[PDB]
Amino acid sequence: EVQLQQSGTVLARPGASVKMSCKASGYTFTNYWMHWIKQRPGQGLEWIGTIYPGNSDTTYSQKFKGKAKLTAVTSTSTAYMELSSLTNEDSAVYYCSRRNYGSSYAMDYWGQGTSVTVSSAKTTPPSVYPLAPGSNSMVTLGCLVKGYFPEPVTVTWNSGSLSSGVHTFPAVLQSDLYTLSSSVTVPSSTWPSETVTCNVAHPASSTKVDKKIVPRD
Amino acid sequence: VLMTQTPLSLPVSLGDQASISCRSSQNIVHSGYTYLEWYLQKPGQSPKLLIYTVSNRFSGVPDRFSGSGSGTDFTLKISRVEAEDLGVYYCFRGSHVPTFGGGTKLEIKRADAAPTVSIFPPSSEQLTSGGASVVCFLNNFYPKDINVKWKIDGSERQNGVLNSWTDQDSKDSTYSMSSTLTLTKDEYERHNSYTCEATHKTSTSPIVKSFNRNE
Repeated sequence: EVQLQQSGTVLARPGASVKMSCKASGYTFTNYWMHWIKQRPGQGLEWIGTIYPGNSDTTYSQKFKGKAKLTAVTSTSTAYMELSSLTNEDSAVYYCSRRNYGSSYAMDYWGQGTSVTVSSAKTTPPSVYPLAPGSNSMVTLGCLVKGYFPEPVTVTWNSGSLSSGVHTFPAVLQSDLYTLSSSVTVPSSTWPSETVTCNVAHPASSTKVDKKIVPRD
Repeated sequence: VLMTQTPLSLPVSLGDQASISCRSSQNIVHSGYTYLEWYLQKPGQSPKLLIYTVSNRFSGVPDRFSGSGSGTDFTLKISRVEAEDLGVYYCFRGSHVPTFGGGTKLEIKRADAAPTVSIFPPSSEQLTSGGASVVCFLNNFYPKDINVKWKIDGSERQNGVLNSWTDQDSKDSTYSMSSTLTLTKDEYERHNSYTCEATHKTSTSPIVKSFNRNE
């Protein structure tokens, strides 16, 4: 089983530098090229560069030479990428991938990506508010997640045991503060006869918030 | 040497075929071996391999996908599109200066559907902090074009609204929207009726859901 684990979210201020990792397992780390891709909303996928863990030979995209730095440590099967002189345009999600050969000739295994936010705004834990109907055969509930920074934030209901009829909306930035929502539709025969809880995780601030939705009035 | 994809957006009904083009400004074809691949990235997931070396299909990939091409033009075909095929497709050159095409956003054409509207008053916890936000969900509707009009005691409101749209549903190919009207606790206390109105192509009469702060 081949796996590529990348490091978590990172918040850096303009002009500073960041360094993310890509830990590989399930194969001989030194025999394959590792690639890095940039993903910025409204810009599609962009090729940064590549490295051969075996001898650390590299090749960078003309556009990224002097912006990105690739390195590797074979004793831990971990590849790293460094970004310096950060600007706003550097905010995006970065992935790493393995170039295969033999059975296939392409990038077959990818990492889960790493989010990078370049801003001088302060970090703020999310405020999670329950949404219960005021006053059918199916009921819709929700959770309002306001005032957090930076993104992202993950949401689940009943810790995941509840996945059907869920709608989690994209986070919108409004003056250094994000906002998102999430609805969930369930049978009237299960609420409030049973419990429904939205779980909100904000890794960027190392916090977790749970909110039980209970009938109003 | 850059990769030109076409089209930028590609609407296609269910059961229909779809064709995406990719043109390498300069030959990269040694028919030997030609390193042209197609990758897919669905919202919330990492990109994934579909086809490598022009026509070779990757494991666990439906046979509805196929690649071909010669010289400077390569093509990706999707025979009989299905709800789960939506996302962004990218062609990639693996040889000299690996480069990504601009990508193509595949979207599904389907029957019209009216939105399910639900409205919710501010939570008590938010009220305590001195704020008051009114949330309104308009879920599983089609087409995507839609408008939300807020009403405070009958009169329209326009300043202080925040809207967000989910990506097309990968099961029923519908869209959903969330609209939040944020007011100060004082501003919210000076009024009683709050209405969330939705005007959609499935009617000339808007769908309305509201409540009174006096229950």
